Amino acid sequence: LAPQDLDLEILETVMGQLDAHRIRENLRELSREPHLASSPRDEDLVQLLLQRWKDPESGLDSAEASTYEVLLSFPSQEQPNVVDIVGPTGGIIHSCHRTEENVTGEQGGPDVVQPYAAYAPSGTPQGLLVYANRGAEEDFKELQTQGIKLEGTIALTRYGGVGRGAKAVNAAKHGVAGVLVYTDPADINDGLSSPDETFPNSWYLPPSGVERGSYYEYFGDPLTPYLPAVPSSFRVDLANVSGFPPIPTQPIGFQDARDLLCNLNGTLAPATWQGALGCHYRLGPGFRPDGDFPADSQVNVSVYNRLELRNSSNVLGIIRGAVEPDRYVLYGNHRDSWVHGAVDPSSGTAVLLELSRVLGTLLKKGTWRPRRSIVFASWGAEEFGLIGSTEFTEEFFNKLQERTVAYINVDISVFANATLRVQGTPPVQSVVFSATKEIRSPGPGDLSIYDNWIRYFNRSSPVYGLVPSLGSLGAGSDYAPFVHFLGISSMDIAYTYDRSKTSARIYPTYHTAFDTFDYVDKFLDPGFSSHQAVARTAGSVILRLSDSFFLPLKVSDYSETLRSFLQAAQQDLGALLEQHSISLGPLVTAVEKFEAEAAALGQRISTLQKGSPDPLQVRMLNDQLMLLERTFLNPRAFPEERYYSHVLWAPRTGSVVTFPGLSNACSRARDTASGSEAWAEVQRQLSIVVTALEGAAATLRPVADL
Amino acid sequence: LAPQDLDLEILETVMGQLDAHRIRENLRELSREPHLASSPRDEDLVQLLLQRWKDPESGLDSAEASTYEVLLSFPSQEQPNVVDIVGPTGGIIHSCHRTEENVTGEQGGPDVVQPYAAYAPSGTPQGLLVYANRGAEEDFKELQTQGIKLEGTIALTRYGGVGRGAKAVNAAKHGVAGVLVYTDPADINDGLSSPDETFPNSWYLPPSGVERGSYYEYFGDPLTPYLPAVPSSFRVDLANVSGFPPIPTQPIGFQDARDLLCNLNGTLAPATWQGALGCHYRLGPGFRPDGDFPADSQVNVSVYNRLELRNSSNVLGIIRGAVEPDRYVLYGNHRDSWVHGAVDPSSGTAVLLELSRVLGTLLKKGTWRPRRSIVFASWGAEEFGLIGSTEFTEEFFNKLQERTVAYINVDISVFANATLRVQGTPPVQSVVFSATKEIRSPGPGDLSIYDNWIRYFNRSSPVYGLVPSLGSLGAGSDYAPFVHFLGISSMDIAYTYDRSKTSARIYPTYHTAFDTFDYVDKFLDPGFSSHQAVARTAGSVILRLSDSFFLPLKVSDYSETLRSFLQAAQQDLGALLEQHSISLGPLVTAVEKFEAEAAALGQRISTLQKGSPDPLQVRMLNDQLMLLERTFLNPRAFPEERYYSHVLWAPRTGSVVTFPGLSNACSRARDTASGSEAWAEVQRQLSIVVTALEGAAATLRPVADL
Ligand SMILES: *[C@@H]1O[C@H](CO)[C@@H](O[C@@H]2O[C@H](CO)[C@@H](O[C@@H]3O[C@H](CO)[C@@H](O)[C@H](O)[C@@H]3O)[C@H](O)[C@H]2NC(C)=O)[C@H](O)[C@H]1NC(C)=O
Ligand SMILES: *[C@@H]1O[C@H](CO)[C@@H](O[C@@H]2O[C@H](CO)[C@@H](O)[C@H](O)[C@H]2NC(C)=O)[C@H](O)[C@H]1NC(C)=O
Ligand SMILES: *[C@@H]1O[C@H](CO)[C@@H](O[C@@H]2O[C@H](CO)[C@@H](O)[C@H](O)[C@H]2NC(C)=O)[C@H](O)[C@H]1NC(C)=O
Ligand SMILES: *[C@@H]1O[C@H](CO)[C@@H](O[C@@H]2O[C@H](CO)[C@@H](O)[C@H](O)[C@H]2NC(C)=O)[C@H](O)[C@H]1NC(C)=O
Ligand SMILES: *[C@@H]1O[C@H](CO)[C@@H](O[C@@H]2O[C@H](CO)[C@@H](O)[C@H](O)[C@H]2NC(C)=O)[C@H](O)[C@H]1NC(C)=O
Ligand SMILES: *[C@@H]1O[C@H](CO)[C@@H](O)[C@H](O)[C@H]1NC(C)=O
Ligand SMILES: *[C@@H]1O[C@H](CO)[C@@H](O)[C@H](O)[C@H]1NC(C)=O
Ligand SMILES: *[C@@H]1O[C@H](CO)[C@@H](O)[C@H](O)[C@H]1NC(C)=O
Ligand SMILES: *[C@@H]1O[C@H](CO)[C@@H](O)[C@H](O)[C@H]1NC(C)=O
Ligand SMILES: *[C@@H]1O[C@H](CO)[C@@H](O)[C@H](O)[C@H]1NC(C)=O
Ligand SMILES: *[C@@H]1O[C@H](CO)[C@@H](O)[C@H](O)[C@H]1NC(C)=O
Ligand SMILES: *[C@@H]1O[C@H](CO)[C@@H](O)[C@H](O)[C@H]1NC(C)=O
Ligand SMILES: [Ca+2]
Ligand SMILES: [Ca+2]
Ligand SMILES: [Zn+2]
Ligand SMILES: [Zn+2]
Ligand SMILES: [Zn+2]
Ligand SMILES: [Zn+2]
Repeated sequence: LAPQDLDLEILETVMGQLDAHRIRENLRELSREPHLASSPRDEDLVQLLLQRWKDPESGLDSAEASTYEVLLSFPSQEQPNVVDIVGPTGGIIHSCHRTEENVTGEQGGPDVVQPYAAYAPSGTPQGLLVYANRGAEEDFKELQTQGIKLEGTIALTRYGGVGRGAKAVNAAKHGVAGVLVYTDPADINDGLSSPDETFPNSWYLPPSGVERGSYYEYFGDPLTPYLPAVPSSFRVDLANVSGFPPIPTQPIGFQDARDLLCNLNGTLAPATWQGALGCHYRLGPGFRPDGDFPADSQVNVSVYNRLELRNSSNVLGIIRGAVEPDRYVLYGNHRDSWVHGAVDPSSGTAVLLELSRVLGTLLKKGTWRPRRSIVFASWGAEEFGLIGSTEFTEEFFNKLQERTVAYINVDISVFANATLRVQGTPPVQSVVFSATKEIRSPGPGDLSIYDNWIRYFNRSSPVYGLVPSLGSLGAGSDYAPFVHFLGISSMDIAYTYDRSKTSARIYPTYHTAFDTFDYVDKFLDPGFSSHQAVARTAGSVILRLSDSFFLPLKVSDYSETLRSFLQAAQQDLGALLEQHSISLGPLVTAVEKFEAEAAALGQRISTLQKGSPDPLQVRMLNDQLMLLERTFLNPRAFPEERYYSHVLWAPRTGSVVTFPGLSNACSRARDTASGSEAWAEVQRQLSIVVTALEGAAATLRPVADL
Repeated sequence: LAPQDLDLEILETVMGQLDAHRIRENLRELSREPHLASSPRDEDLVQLLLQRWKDPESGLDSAEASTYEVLLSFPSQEQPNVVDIVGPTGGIIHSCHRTEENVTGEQGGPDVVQPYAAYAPSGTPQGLLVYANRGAEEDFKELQTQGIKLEGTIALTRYGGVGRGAKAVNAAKHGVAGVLVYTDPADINDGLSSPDETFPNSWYLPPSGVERGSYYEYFGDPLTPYLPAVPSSFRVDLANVSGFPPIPTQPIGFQDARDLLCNLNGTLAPATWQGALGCHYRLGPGFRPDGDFPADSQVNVSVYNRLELRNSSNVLGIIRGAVEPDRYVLYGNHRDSWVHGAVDPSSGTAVLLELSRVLGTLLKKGTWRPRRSIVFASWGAEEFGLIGSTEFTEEFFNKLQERTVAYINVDISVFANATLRVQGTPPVQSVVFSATKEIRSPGPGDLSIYDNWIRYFNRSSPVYGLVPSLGSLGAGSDYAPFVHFLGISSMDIAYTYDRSKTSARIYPTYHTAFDTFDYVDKFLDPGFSSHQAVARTAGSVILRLSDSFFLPLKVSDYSETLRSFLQAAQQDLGALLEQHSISLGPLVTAVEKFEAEAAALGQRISTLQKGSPDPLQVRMLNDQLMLLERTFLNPRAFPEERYYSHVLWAPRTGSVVTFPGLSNACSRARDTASGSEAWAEVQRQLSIVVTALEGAAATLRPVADL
């Protein structure tokens, strides 16, 4: 007769049933063949999910596929992309490698998509080579400042620093004709480059491995901004599409990068532009007369990529809530990969299958039904730009915004096995702290997941003292439309490596044809105990959100973030702002009001917990908690971005670490004259934050107070 | 122990306590002096509301004023606006009257703001006069087509047809230098114009009466689009403000218009341009040689209006809900007038005071506390453009959007005493039908309010047969930001006149210095029984919404509207659309899905009503009903409009009576080539509607169905 609440016996049963061996075998099946979005293998995996989730003994209440027709991009099987060194008459002097070398048994066959830059256009530019570091605006500016002619050149860049497509966008502003991208061994392999030093001998990236990836500027289907890609939909004209790289762009292996960069002529690049290819790096243009190639040689980049409409499916599954079925706890993972995608995303999908098996099995026994609905999602086409998740948020925008408690994402479950790492908005911190305190870490000692985690990623809180840190959410996976466009509190959970033992930017075989089952089984997670730890963490978070009578969301945890952003503004912008007749006084007041009201709400919750409150009273409080995140949305704040409406977490390019709209506006206004449009936009961005925080505070106050 | 529900004994108590004499006395005090927004008398009325709502025996739980600093517009007391007829050197031949004649003892004091066009700029244009009918684009085009030189002219127009500011906008596209506006006796007085025929002898407009009003293009404070006009917040630069009339504009009495128009030279105006000033109307330019003025004479319009920032307050009051205090039934009325405002808005405020007295008194007795919160609002600065209500919606956007059941507006309670009229969105129809069936009409017979209403305004429903018709909501009062911007189901209730007995565009003394207590007391509602009838209707609607366990909102009533819009599109646009490869097929499907889902939801509610459902089950259903209106919002549908996001009720300028974005896009695209940007925008607007309806249907489905 007491209202349904978190049942710790159910929780422990679930934690104890998550089976590392089942996860391993899931991963073996998921990663056995390449599974690019919209491929026949992608469709086999859609059917696998459906079959698992419709099973009468271990399935969910229901499961269904939904399909969108979306604009993807592929290279040509008939005319491969090629990078050649050519002479004055067009004779080929040297050809780069076309695809990964069959080093581990799974590469080099027609199943493997050639490396390419998805959404980069076809073309056949040819010109003198330059080296442009990470291809940031400041990198091309450095070349220009040095008197290097950029018009008509081919620019070689390394992954990292700025997004994939941005390298081509920034190049093209200087009239660069084509772009090459490689991963520098300094950036991913702790400076190692040899066959014996790299996979299959270690987790490191082999010399022929090539990061594939989306080079589109935005996320979501390119043709249908703010509308779902259902067959009938308005589509932007292929000519009116914004966000494609403007020039042909092609990624290459670091062995091919070595041949190019280590032969360049000219000035030594800055120390910060150096790497581990094996030589000092020079800037170009062109090759050095004492090197491997004639100094009149050019680089020809021939690209044959096509844009192609394709069907991509999501698979949704649901366990209906027993008491509040119109509240959703959403747990999602993308399904599609660049090649075999054993790590990305199949390590997550293997966990998705195992968690959903345990809960479905428990559901089918009659042992349990959660208080709120649990919705499981297998997203399609994430590698092309979060397409499947984005289209879902556009199609079910209102139903999701009114009803979703939180979105839990597991993309890669395991980057390595040293430590948990979690990214998320502050309302979700408390529940993942709670969950990880009560699960044992698979690593040495006898620590909980939480006590191991804090040894790797921590911060000092004025409230709690030293605690594990939560990373902020950008657009690195399918949480992006949930947090930035729908304003749903979100979390992303993984296990990862120790940054004191490696500086790798990501696990080294990311997005290559060396991301295979053996890579995980031998190196990342032998025994699969880290996959199991992530499954347990995600399962415990999910059940705490789906079953607890009072929702375990602490909106008061946002106060530290707001205060931190306010302090950075006061310290680094306050004087500049004052010079322009712009006061931070209303912002101070709004942060103080949020702090006061979120604290008072937490005290009213604590007070009510001491008795036996009515279900409706708790539902009213749970609505204030879960809908708080929505108050930071303003769809007019960032008109030059797409989907970003959350005024706390939109991309920040300004140097001050404060509210991103304010930081970016001050950066743009800084050298403009008083009374400029750019200064007026600083005031607009500041008033957008103040209004958002005042409105957030107003939702946390007692609901019938004026 | 049963959940709180509508208590008919409380309802009848309340109906029986609403006192016509108290309403009359309220109105006497409210309209005793002019009460322009931000005037000292406006502030006295703020303090009156506060005192009434804080009374410990007859007040509410709490009441508070909130103030915004907003840009208003006023004429100059030191240099009145003047319209003169002048000779070739500037000598004044004739002067028009400056303000209403002191015909009833309340006009002509310095308390009475001079007639003027609020937000029209200062200037002193002078030119030949033309007559341009209602000042529509087509009216100016007619003049141009006839070879009339419009550059540098003064254009005389009559109120009606297009909005006030639009007359000036349309004039200025043709280089007109200044605009005069009058109300034609044919349009408001059934053709009568003499002193003995008009107030104080009848309800008709005297020859010196002048309609004041906002000539701003949008609503909300002009300086703070999409942000609340609070202290130290962003204001656009006076130079970059959109929406002001581009040229000086001045309204005049019809006696002055007679002197002007009846002396024009030239071609006889079209039949539909004629009127009752007492002559055949000609077009100009200039005056006829055989008339009162030399034919070389010009009209000089000198306007000295200023823009001025002013404080304007809202007063909010609340009765906290006993069970669901986080659900709001909002009842509002504006407080500010142009002059005495006895009809507009004080007849509404008199009702607001009496209804709030009755409920507050019942509350204080301990007799009753509503299930949901009732919020009462006295809006400031509505006459300048719904400013007080709009700023409140901006300030409390999220709290209002998540929690408001409906907004009930009473602006003018009584235009006259013949019949109820109600405007609102379909989900509110069923509750006003229920209320009005159980209250007696004050008129002849022994009819209910409902059975009297259907004799005047009716329509044939395929569901219900003949029923009273509900008008649609545009931007005629403070419901505008609730419905168009927040997406809250809204209603406006008034009593009005019999259109078979008069063709008056509105009650004739609207916005003049003849809108006085005696006008109401002697002509519109002697005995105040129609005011009482509106108070009962609003009170009954309010209690049904605030107290009922199941909310009396029938979202299935939307289906008739959707189907009617679809049919208009199929009949009048289908062929044109097909000729441009645009299919209505997805629209038909989306309408069908809404119809199906809304009907099935109604059946599930009916089923649940037969038992003793759990409060949480009913809260879930009530959320689906009240939040359905929100699903029609799309803040990207109408980028050229301000605040209009609701894709059903945005302004329609296209001739086809269908979804307004679609109607408007097809009307713009019709005279463009295949494959034009205008045709692409037709498809965008169509897909916006399809997506909205599919999303609406999705929220009405069983909440855990995939
Ligand atoms: C609804 O409103 C109408 C219009 O005001 C009311 O009818 C009017 O009632 C007044 C009395 O309040 C009548 O005034 C009388 O007029 C005669 C002239 O015929 C005059 O000799 C008397 O000194 C007196 O002032 C007025 O004639 C009458 N108008 C009409 C058209 O009937 C009506 O009573 C209102 N309904 C209710 C329920 O109050
Ligand atoms: C907080 O996190 C840091 C890592 O960011 C931990 O610092 C590491 O400490 C261990 C042992 O002292 C060394 O392996 C690393 O070299 C340290 N790294 C750095 C950057 O200092 C720190 O121990 C954590 N704090 C706690 C209390 O666990
Ligand atoms: C965490 O991963 C590391 C790296 O794979 C594991 O350590 C390796 O274990 C294999 C056997 O599976 C040995 O062949 C390697 O020599 C080990 N490398 C190092 C650096 O120790 C470690 O066992 C994993 N932890 C768990 C709990 O499985
Ligand atoms: C319309 O009438 C006004 C009012 O008489 C004229 O405005 C005056 O212009 C004179 C120039 O002779 C100035 O010296 C005055 O100070 C103005 N007076 C006021 C009271 O504003 C105006 O010039 C006329 N318009 C035109 C186009 O002739
Ligand atoms: C429906 O409303 C119309 C008014 O719009 C009513 O028609 C009026 O009826 C009476 C007498 O038949 C006359 O005073 C008016 O001249 C009529 N107007 C028109 C346009 O016909 C009609 O009676 C209403 N229907 C019902 C059943 O009450
Ligand atoms: C790659 O290596 C495996 C294992 O040695 C071999 O069987 C396979 O055929 C090779 N693939 C190609 C495309 O040559
Ligand atoms: C680059 O090589 C391609 C492939 O042979 C050739 O078609 C193209 O013309 C070359 N580009 C230039 C600029 O010569
Ligand atoms: C090659 O590099 C050197 C700088 O070391 C410079 O003097 C020379 O001119 C360069 N050659 C060309 C063609 O730029
Ligand atoms: C997507 O699937 C539909 C339905 O099967 C098919 O008719 C359509 O052509 C497909 N689109 C593509 C791009 O394959
Ligand atoms: C208007 O008329 C009344 C009533 O006769 C009179 O008392 C008042 O003074 C007049 N007002 C003005 C401004 O002349
Ligand atoms: C006045 O009107 C008549 C048309 O009746 C026209 O013949 C005459 O030219 C007009 N005078 C002027 C100055 O336009
Ligand atoms: C509005 O009121 C505030 C507070 O009293 C005052 O300081 C401000 O000047 C006022 N604004 C105007 C235009 O009167
Ligand atoms: Ca889309
Ligand atoms: Ca505003
Ligand atoms: Zn991934
Ligand atoms: Zn990936
Ligand atoms: Zn009004
Ligand atoms: Zn008005």
